[PDB]
Amino acid sequence: VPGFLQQSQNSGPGQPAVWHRLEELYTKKLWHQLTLQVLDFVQDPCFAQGDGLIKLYENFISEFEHRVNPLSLVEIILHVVRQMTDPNVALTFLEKTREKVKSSDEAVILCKTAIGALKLNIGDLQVTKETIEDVEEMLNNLPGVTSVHSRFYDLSSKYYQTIGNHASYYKDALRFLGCVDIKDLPVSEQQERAFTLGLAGLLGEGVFNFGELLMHPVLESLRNTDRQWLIDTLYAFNSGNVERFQTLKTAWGQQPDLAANEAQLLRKIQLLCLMEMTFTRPANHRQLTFEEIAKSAKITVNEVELLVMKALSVGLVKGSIDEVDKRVHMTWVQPRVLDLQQIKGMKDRLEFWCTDVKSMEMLVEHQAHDILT
Amino acid sequence: ILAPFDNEQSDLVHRISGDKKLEEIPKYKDLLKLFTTMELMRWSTLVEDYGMELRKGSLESPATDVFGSTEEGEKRWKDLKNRVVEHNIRI
Repeated sequence: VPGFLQQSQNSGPGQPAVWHRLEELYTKKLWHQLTLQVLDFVQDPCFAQGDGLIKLYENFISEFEHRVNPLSLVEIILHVVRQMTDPNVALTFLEKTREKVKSSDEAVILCKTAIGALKLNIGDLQVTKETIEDVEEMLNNLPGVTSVHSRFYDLSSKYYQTIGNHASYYKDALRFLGCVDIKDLPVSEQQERAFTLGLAGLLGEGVFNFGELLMHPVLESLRNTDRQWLIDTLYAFNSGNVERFQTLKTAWGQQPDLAANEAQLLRKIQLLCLMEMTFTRPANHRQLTFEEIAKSAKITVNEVELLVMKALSVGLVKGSIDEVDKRVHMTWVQPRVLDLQQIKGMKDRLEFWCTDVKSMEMLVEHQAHDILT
Repeated sequence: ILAPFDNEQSDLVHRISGDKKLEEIPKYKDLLKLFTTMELMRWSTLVEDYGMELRKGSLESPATDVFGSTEEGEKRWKDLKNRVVEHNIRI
């Protein structure tokens, strides 16, 4: 063991020096240096499988060290899977070691996240999907580790792999944003994940929130690397509605997913156009001609007499609709987010009216000052 | 499909709906349209959807319950048109 670390363990440049330092930590009993510095050398991927094979020998050293499992065991397992390569039964062994030795219950939930990922690789939407449900129970309500919630997101993203349910993907990606420590995530790797998020991830019908996720800053900046026109087309479906020029562009932006759901997405933009008139314009411009709705639903004006009824049928938002000109002037609507900087919320609509009221309130006081007494 | 809308009918349809064995059957997916408000279902579209009900060729075992023939079938055929027409007015 001491001899093994001194010469055989060394592989990459600087490994003999770091392993000699590791021996000093082993004698000094400084678990923290072993927990962070030794695992940091393990974190480097240049060694790949070779560090992982050494890691099994180091795991025996780690058992003597008795470093905290939530930090030490998870890092060891992260490179243990690299050593495992294809783990037909290797996965059972690593899970067995994690189950047998648990510093804390939180480490046990971390073990579950690994079990689900390994099961996902070998099997789809079976025990692994149920294990993803089990991990939700194991996580409970504790987000203090935060990285553990990211591991929980990883199985949630794995659930998106198991069933297309792009809505589940939309929820997990949002969960990842909350449980990620910050932009400390590798920017290029996240930009590459955002390239997929920009492509299939947002092309999936699961996310279309008028910028609730699309206009969120971290992902959109990473999605700038992904084709800008496709990213614009995603905003265009939600707020640009029909966006017929963008409709030609969306086929260019991503042929996969868009072509499969083009009819369904066309229906979704038609529904989006109906929601758009009421929330964006309150009264006045909210009322609009049938031909504008025909352009909004990208359908013929004669067809829109039939089409407006179908869009009205979805009834996502309760309202009042008049078919004299197909004008909206409807009641309740839910905007995913307000446009621009909420200019309507400023003196354009609100606040300015409130200023007018207090002057009239003063008129009531002037009308009857003696009565106020 | 052959029974008129009632408070009892709605509670019963929800209880039957969601059975795992029922989920496997394609017809159950067609039957769900009445259970949900589903806006309006046109009868002409339903005839295309339920052409299988007349002769599935794989199941069709309870098809006698619906359009079996005339006395217990044509009466059922009129009932389906009436119940969907009733669905159209209710929504």
